[PDB]
Amino acid sequence: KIKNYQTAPFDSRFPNQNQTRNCWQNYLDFHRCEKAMTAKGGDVSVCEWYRRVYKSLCPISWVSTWDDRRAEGTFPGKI
Amino acid sequence: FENRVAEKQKLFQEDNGLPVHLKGGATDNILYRVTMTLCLGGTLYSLYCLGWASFPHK
Amino acid sequence: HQTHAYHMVNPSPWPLTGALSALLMTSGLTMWFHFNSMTLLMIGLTTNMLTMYQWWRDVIRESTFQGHHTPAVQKGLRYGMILFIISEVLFFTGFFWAFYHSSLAPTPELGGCWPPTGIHPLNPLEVPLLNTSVLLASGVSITWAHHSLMEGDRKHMLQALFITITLGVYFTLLQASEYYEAPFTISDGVYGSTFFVATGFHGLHVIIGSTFLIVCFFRQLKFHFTSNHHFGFEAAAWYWHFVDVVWLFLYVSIYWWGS
Amino acid sequence: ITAKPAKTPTSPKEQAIGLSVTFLSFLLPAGWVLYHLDNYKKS
Amino acid sequence: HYEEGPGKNIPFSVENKWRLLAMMTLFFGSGFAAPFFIVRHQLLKK
Amino acid sequence: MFINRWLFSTNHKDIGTLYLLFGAWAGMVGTALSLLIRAELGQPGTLLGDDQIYNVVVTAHAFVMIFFMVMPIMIGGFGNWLVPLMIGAPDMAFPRMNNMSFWLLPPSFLLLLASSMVEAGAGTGWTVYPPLAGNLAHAGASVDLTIFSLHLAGVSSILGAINFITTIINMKPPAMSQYQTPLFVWSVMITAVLLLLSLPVLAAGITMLLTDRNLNTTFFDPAGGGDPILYQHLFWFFGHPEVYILILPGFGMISHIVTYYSGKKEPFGYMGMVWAMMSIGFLGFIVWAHHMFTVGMDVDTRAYFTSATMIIAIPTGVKVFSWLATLHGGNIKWSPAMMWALGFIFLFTVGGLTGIVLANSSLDIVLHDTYYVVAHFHYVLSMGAVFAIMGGFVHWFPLFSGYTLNDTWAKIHFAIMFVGVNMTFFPQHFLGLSGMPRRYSDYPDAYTMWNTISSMGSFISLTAVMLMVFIIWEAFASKREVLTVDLTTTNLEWLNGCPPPYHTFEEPTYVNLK
Amino acid sequence: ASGGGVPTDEEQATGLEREVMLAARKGQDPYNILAPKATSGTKEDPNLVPSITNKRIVGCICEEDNSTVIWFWLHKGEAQRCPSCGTHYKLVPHQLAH
Amino acid sequence: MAYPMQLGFQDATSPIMEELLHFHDHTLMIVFLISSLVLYIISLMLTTKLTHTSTMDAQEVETIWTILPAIILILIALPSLRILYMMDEINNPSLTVKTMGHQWYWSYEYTDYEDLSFDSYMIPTSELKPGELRLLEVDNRVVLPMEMTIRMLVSSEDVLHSWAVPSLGLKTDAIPGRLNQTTLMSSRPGLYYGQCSEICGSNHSFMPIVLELVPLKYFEKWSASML
Amino acid sequence: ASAAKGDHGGTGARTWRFLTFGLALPSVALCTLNSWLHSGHRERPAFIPYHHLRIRTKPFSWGDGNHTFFHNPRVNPLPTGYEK
Ligand SMILES: CCCCCCCCCCCCCCCCCC(=O)OCC(COC(=O)CCCCCCCCCCCCCCCCC)OC(=O)CCCCCCCCCCCCCCCCC
Ligand code: HEA
Ligand code: HEA
Ligand SMILES: CCCCC/C=C\C/C=C\C/C=C\C/C=C\CCCC(=O)O[C@H](COC(=O)CCCCCCCCCCCCCCCCC)COP(=O)(O)OCCN
Ligand SMILES: CCCCC/C=C\C/C=C\C/C=C\C/C=C\CCCC(=O)O[C@H](COC(=O)CCCCCCCCCCCCCCCCC)COP(=O)(O)OCCN
Ligand SMILES: CCCCC/C=C/C/C=C\CCCCCCCC(=O)O[C@H](COC(=O)CCCCCCCCCCCCCCC)COP(=O)(O)OCC[N+](C)(C)C
Ligand SMILES: CCCCCC/C=C\CCCCCCCCCC(=O)O[C@H](COC(=O)CCCCCCCCCCCCCCC)COP(=O)(O)OC[C@@H](O)CO
Ligand SMILES: CCCCCC/C=C\CCCCCCCCCC(=O)O[C@H](COC(=O)CCCCCCCCCCCCCCC)COP(=O)(O)OC[C@@H](O)CO
Ligand SMILES: CCCCCC/C=C\CCCCCCCCCC(=O)O[C@H](COC(=O)CCCCCCCCCCCCCCC)COP(=O)(O)OC[C@@H](O)CO
Ligand SMILES: CCCCCCCCCCOC1OC(CO)[C@@H](O[C@H]2OC(CO)[C@@H](O)[C@H](O)[C@@H]2O)[C@@H](O)[C@H]1O
Ligand SMILES: CCCCCCCCCCO[C@H]1O[C@H](CO)[C@@H](O[C@H]2O[C@@H](CO)[C@@H](O)[C@H](O)[C@@H]2O)[C@@H](O)[C@H]1O
Ligand SMILES: C[C@H](CCC(=O)O)[C@H]1CC[C@H]2[C@@H]3[C@H](O)C[C@@H]4C[C@H](O)CC[C@]4(C)[C@H]3C[C@H](O)[C@]12C
Ligand SMILES: C[C@H](CCC(=O)O)[C@H]1CC[C@H]2[C@@H]3[C@H](O)C[C@@H]4C[C@H](O)CC[C@]4(C)[C@H]3C[C@H](O)[C@]12C
Ligand code: CUA
Ligand SMILES: [Cu+2]
Ligand SMILES: [Mg+2]
Ligand code: NA
Ligand SMILES: [Zn+2]
Ligand SMILES: [Zn+2]
Repeated sequence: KIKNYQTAPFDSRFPNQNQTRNCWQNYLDFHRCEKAMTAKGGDVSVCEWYRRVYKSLCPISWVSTWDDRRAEGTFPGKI
Repeated sequence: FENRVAEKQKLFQEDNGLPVHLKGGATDNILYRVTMTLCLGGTLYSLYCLGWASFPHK
Repeated sequence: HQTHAYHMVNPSPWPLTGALSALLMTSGLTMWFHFNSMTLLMIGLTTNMLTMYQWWRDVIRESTFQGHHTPAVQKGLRYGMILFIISEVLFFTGFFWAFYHSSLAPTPELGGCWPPTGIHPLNPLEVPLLNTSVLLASGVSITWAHHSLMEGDRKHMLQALFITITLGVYFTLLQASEYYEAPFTISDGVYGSTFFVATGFHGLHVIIGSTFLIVCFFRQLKFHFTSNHHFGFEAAAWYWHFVDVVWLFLYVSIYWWGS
Repeated sequence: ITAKPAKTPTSPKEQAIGLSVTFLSFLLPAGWVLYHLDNYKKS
Repeated sequence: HYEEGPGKNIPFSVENKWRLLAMMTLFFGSGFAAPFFIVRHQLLKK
Repeated sequence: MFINRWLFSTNHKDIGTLYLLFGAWAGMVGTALSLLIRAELGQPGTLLGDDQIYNVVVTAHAFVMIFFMVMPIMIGGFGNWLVPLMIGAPDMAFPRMNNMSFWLLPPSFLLLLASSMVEAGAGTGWTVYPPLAGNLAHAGASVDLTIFSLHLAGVSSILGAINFITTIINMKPPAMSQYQTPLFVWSVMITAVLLLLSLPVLAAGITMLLTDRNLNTTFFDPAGGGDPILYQHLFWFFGHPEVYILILPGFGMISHIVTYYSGKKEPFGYMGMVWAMMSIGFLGFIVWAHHMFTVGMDVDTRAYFTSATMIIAIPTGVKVFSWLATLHGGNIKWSPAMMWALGFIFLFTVGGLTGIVLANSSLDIVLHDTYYVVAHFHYVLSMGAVFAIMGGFVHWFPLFSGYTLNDTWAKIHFAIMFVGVNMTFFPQHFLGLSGMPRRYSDYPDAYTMWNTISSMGSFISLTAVMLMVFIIWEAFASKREVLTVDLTTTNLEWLNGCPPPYHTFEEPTYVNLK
Repeated sequence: ASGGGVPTDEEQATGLEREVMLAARKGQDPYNILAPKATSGTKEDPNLVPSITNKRIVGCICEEDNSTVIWFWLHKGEAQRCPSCGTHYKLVPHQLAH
Repeated sequence: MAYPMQLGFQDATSPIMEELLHFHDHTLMIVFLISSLVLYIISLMLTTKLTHTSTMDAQEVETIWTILPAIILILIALPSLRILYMMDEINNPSLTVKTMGHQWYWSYEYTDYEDLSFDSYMIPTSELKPGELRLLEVDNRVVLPMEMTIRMLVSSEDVLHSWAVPSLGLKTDAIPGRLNQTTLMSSRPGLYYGQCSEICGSNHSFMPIVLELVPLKYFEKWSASML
Repeated sequence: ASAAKGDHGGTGARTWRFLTFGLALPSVALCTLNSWLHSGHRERPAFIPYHHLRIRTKPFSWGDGNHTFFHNPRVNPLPTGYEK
């Protein structure tokens, strides 16, 4: 639905060689959206786009480390 | 306190051929020997430590 | 006989003892950091102190007692001190560069923000402001001391210089207490890293500056300084102002803007 | 530049000696270590 | 005061050209050999 | 008397002599290290069978050549010997502190040798980049001893810079303005200013690496919010000025040698030469990021650094053409020193030009960390620095010692060296263009020919070094004492005889203001 | 508000510093701190070069703003001329310290 | 890859590398002209008995040898920056692949749709199959679709490394905690080699990169079977 | 700026002493008042084992290798939390 995604497109907010923040941003967004939807009684499928983008750009060890930290309660980012 | 610089000027200008670091007297000698002994001994000791650390103790 | 105004120094053992003490201190830090022992470090620190004491003692003998500091020699020492202070400024610059690099682009590990998540900065309006008023005040008292010396007033020079030193000691004690009270440590990421290394090196410079001022205080008590010739005091005061300015930048950057 | 005649002239024989000794002081120690390289690698 | 003039403003002696050759040989030779022996040292540790 | 004179010295000539001695010895160590590098690359496969050792050799080679050979010789040796003499000063401003700048070097060198002796050495590259240089990838004392070596070398140079700038500013005859001092004196002062400003930043950076390794700081550790790239900036901010520091005193000596053997009383366009060196020094502080074109920098930042870097070619060109204009119309004396100077002009230009190729970030993407960079700096720095040092050494040896060298032997030495360095480094351009990485102990088979030829050329240069030692021995062995020196009216350092007395200019020169 | 107790240079300067100070007071320059002013430099009006010995190195800046200084030993006796501009210099030997 | 006795750059595989070759030809001619001119002038200054040793005026010729070099540098900078910005243009890739450097091998991740990832080690010399390249072959190659714009993201999980493929004009440092981006686009099918380009320790010389460029269709099948 | 005072006819020892006792020291007294007022120990925050804090890549060359140089038991938790 409005998808049919190949890869994360060019994001004018992160136009340079260092894409660390682009990955980070999309990871945060997906989890913030997933929280809001799971909370207020809604569907996580709206958070799809962010999941796809961060999946595409973020190294598996980063996502894995961040996931472990959110579970442990030590994720430094605001979700 | 009183100004005794003139006395010190006389002592340090006395023509005895002594280099400034020893011109104060016997104490300069002692302090110098202490300093130089610690420096040289400490350096030997550092070489020994290098020798010790150069080889593995598995 | 020479017919130029420059100083031909007697052959001296201090450059060698100084160089060796540098070897003992660096060797010593390595021994301490890796082979758990402080023996070398202790000897190094001791010979270093002995070298500095004897070397500067000799400079006082050469000038106050022997009269080797003609206007030309003094002018040279002025350039030397200015250049030394410049190199110190550049040293701190590297630390300020590290601070701004870290704080202006907070990485995801910090929570992507500054201060990092989990970091509760000191209130810049409490002891850090007190520290600022203390150093600024010592900058005023040292200027009073300088003018008293030039005006030939021994009592007031000693009075003003004493106040300056007391203030430096006060800053040091306050900073020591702040270090102990701080909820963050040097191991608390890049925040603790930049904070302690920058203010730590600054604190070291305050201790050095205070020591330099104490040396001047005692040389003053001994009447070494004339109302017109007192380079040791001038260098100590320039160095003191340098210490004062670095603090202002640390205060504005790390304590205030970085909070 | 002008100079006086050598005070202690070094004859061609003397130069051959100096040159040979000089070359040998560089070549022998290094050559020895390089020669025994395999004896060091696995021992 | 110190000795001045050719061969006197140096920390080594040039009184005898053969003793000098031996000095120079040890001096420059020791410097040149050092890396080879350090490499040997490192290979012989493991 | 021996200890008082050589251990407790307060004399600029004696201290310069110690520096020359120290530098010569260091050069032997550095050469040996370079030979081990080329031996490992001499044929496909492994020689040492231990790549960490190879990395340690490459690292030590650089440190020794830069900090213990070039700087001590140019600044400590020629600087101490010539600067006071060229301005008619009785000695340096701080004759006692000067002795400490020298004595800090042996301990500094000992720490470097200690780092290679303990553990598995520091196989980090002379850039010492973390995390490779950190406490996990390089656990143990090695990297810490290397950092300490650099601190001591740093203090020695910073104090030396303070001494040179003060001496040059404060101790000229009352009538002599800064625009009446020789170009070598100008070259030393500018070099000293670069040292004074750059070394403290290096010190800050390596101290942060030290704390990251031992005090749990995280300046360069991402886990604590640090950044390895920060280290690179701090390193290279000192690093680029450093390469200009290595060549500036060389530019100064080349100006004197070219003027002298062209039979000229002065260099062409004196003020343009002063301007050129100051511009180079200035620009040398705003181009450092050209050593980081592949770290992932913004395109605008890369365009700026490409542009700022190329501008340096303008002042440098003024110097090259001025040296040629100094030769113009001269009664050329084909002495060994002149040969070294002419080789310098050519080789330096070649290296400088490849530096201009590298300045273009687009091309640097492909050339970075390849042998093209190694070829570039071995021409500008290696040959440039070494040729200027050899030229100055043969030109002033009679002044320092009072003895003459055998000119024919000296020309033979130059010939061998010229062949050796070009055979060693020219083929490395090919290796780089075709993609061979730097810091490699072995290489894909296609690179075999050029690596073989390069390593052979490295042996020719070894033959030249051994010959040089012999040539110095022969001079001291024969004892041909100097009588007359031409052009003393425009070369003040020769005016007090060879060698000049312990104390010179006890009665200063007389110079009218008019 | 005010008082004394600090020595002056006149009361406490010693050694070479004191000598330079006293000489400066008399308008003399025994330690060569000042750049001497040139005469017309003719055969009849030569630049007088003080010396404590029988020869002294002279540096001649032939024309104002010249970057090249011409150096040469000036010997006791008949006036010598700068090898470059020909201006005359004559050595006037010793004394300084009474 | 490089072949025996190669003097210049490996043949261009991408349009950008082709662009660099022409730019390098342009720059190199200037380098040859200037260095030979300097060598020539040295020989010209040294081959005459005629002399002129009196003071020579400089404020005239210095204009020439200041303006000329300035012009030459602008003549180099123009095409250099055109290429620089050209490389930077927004391309919008059809695929994103990540590579992580390690001591001492590279790992790859194609996580656009499936979670595909694998390690890529150098084939030891002792295990090379006949006709294979020493120090350059790897067990698992980086299969990629030819004639497509691909976004490569580079990072590392330990020390610094650098991902390079000379034939494509690529070299991007692999820095831990950072995600560097570069774009890859091969004009032809084939095998393209590169080597770790940032000193990373003992085995810096032994962690190559091998790209396998095939048509999209083959790329897809490969993806599937690599699950 | 020009401050809000005046003098300048001649800056001497008297003037600088006036500034020391009339402006500088009083400023220090005020800040000392303000500081030894706003002090009072602030309630230490809950411990969270954040990975970017309490860094330990190599043990400290003192004590048990796990305590910072100016460790305060009251406010500095170890990597495993506050002390007993
Ligand atoms: C030592 C090994 C040599 C191997 C030679 C080539 C074999 C070719 C086979 C077969 C040849 C034909 C088939 C292959 C063509 C490939 C074209 C290519 O892809 O093209 C690019 C290639 C090849 O470029 C060439 O087209 C080769 C150019 C070679 C120039 C050599 C000058 C040599 C002078 C003396 C000998 C060398 C040592 C001293 C060098 C001294 C410094 C130059 O790569 C380069 O860019 C290399 C150079 C890098 C930059 C150096 C800049 C300054 C150089 C010289 C100034 C001298 C001026 C005075 C004139 C010279 C005065 C001395
Ligand atoms: C003596 C030391 C020295 C000097 C003087 C220079 C001078 C220059 N260097 Fe070099 N350089 C090094 C030592 C030196 N370098 C070292 C050690 C490294 C590598 C360090 C490492 O990684 O370990 C390096 C690395 C290096 C890089 C990084 C490459 C990489 O890692 O990918 C770059 C980038 O631009 C560069 C550029 C230049 C330039 C443009 C000059 C210019 O200053 C040159 C200017 C001179 C000329 C151009 C020739 C004379 C001019 C004329 C005849 C006029 C007419 C010319 C034109 C119109 C072009 N250098
Ligand atoms: C001044 C600097 C200098 C000098 C002179 C040299 C000289 C030489 N270097 Fe270089 N080298 C470096 C600085 C220098 N180098 C640096 C900075 C690096 C990079 C390290 C890194 O990657 O981290 C390097 C790297 C390096 C490499 C690349 C290593 C790799 O990537 O794996 C190679 C390979 O061939 C090499 C070879 C040589 C050779 C064969 C010589 C010489 O043998 C050439 C001939 C020159 C001489 C033999 C000098 C003789 C001088 C004297 C003996 C003094 C005499 C004294 C008096 C007269 C007073 N060097
Ligand atoms: C009171 C204010 C004045 C500060 C200095 C006073 C005492 C400390 C001893 C030496 C300090 C001198 C310079 C600074 C060097 C490192 C930073 C130290 C600043 C400091 O003192 O930071 C402390 C860390 O101590 C630590 O690790 C310190 C560990 C002590 C060992 C010192 C490490 C030696 C390394 C020195 C490097 C030398 C290189 C200098 C080169 C100069 C140029 C060539 C902070 O304490 P904490 O418990 O983490 O947090 C507080 C929580 N309650
Ligand atoms: C735990 C904290 C630690 C404390 C801080 C640490 C260090 C500080 C150290 C030392 C300084 C303190 C006192 C100095 C002691 C004696 C000075 C003796 C000379 C003297 O008495 O000087 C007098 C003035 O001093 C005087 O009031 C002395 C002046 C004291 C000034 C400060 C008092 C403030 C009072 C309240 C006013 C605040 C209002 C603010 C107004 C706005 C400001 C613009 C002037 O006299 P005279 O007749 O012209 O001189 C003849 C020769 N002596
Ligand atoms: C990117 C590469 C850049 C390429 C560089 C291009 C190089 C420039 C080429 C030519 C420059 C032309 C300058 C013209 C000056 C005339 C030369 C002359 O002849 O020199 C003097 C002029 O003084 C003077 O300019 C002083 C003497 C001459 C001044 C200029 C000489 C130096 C020229 C450069 C030397 C070669 C190095 C070139 C660098 C590449 C002669 O003086 P007069 O005749 O008055 O007195 C003699 C007495 N009469 C009157 C009886 C004859
Ligand atoms: C000085 C007068 C000349 C003026 C010319 C200007 C040059 C320098 C001053 C400018 C400094 C402020 C600029 C900051 C603005 C950008 C903020 C920023 O964010 O820059 C940051 C670093 O700046 C930083 O530390 C910057 C740290 C400072 C680096 C400059 C080095 C010079 C210092 C030495 C000079 C000695 C002076 C003596 C002092 C009295 C990080 O880098 P980014 O690439 O963004 O990374 C973010 C990515 O995730 C996306 O790509
Ligand atoms: C716990 C404490 C230990 C910590 C370590 C450091 C400790 C103390 C350092 C303090 C420095 C004390 C310096 C005392 C110098 C006394 C000699 C002096 O002051 O000498 C004067 C000359 O100045 C001169 O050399 C001026 C000399 C300049 C010296 C200043 C250098 C500062 C040293 C900093 C070192 C560390 C660097 C930072 C580390 C990262 C003598 O000339 P006048 O005064 O005109 O006298 C002549 C008249 O009497 C004639 O009438
Ligand atoms: C990891 C640990 C690293 C440790 C490295 C430590 C290195 C050495 C340690 C021992 C050094 C201390 C010994 C005392 C040195 C005093 C030098 C001094 O005071 O030198 C003076 C000159 O510099 C002047 O003035 C102005 C300059 C004053 C310089 C003071 C020396 C401080 C040394 C530290 C430098 C750090 C560099 C800072 C930048 C990061 C005096 O010159 P002299 O030639 O003596 O005399 C001339 C006579 O006419 C005097 O009558
Ligand atoms: C990069 C710098 C290196 C340059 C290359 C060196 C040039 C040649 C140096 C010659 O030195 C040697 O030659 C040997 C062989 O010719 C050795 O002898 C050895 O080999 C023998 C005979 O084969 C034996 O007689 C002895 O046991 C022996 O150790 C050897 O020790 C070594 O001194
Ligand atoms: C450029 C200028 C900078 C030069 C370098 C600065 C030198 C700093 C020296 C620090 O040395 C120390 O080290 C110790 C570690 O050995 C201490 O003892 C301690 O450490 C212990 C030993 O493990 C315990 O027994 C104790 O509780 C105690 O805290 C300690 O007090 C302190 O003096
Ligand atoms: C490289 C350095 C950042 C160092 C760091 O990351 O710590 C930064 C800080 C400020 C930057 C400069 C300033 O942003 C101003 C200029 C901006 C232009 O877009 C590029 C060049 C330009 C001159 C910059 C070059 C470079 O990116 C600088 C010098
Ligand atoms: C004005 C100054 C000193 C002149 C003097 O007092 O003798 C001279 C010295 C070097 C000259 C510079 C150099 O010759 C290089 C440049 C040459 C161009 O012809 C003009 C600008 C140019 C940048 C010059 C400007 C100016 O004439 C300078 C800066
Ligand atoms: Cu990985 Cu080099
Ligand atoms: Cu550079
Ligand atoms: Mg690199
Ligand atoms: Na090999
Ligand atoms: Zn004063
Ligand atoms: Zn004249």
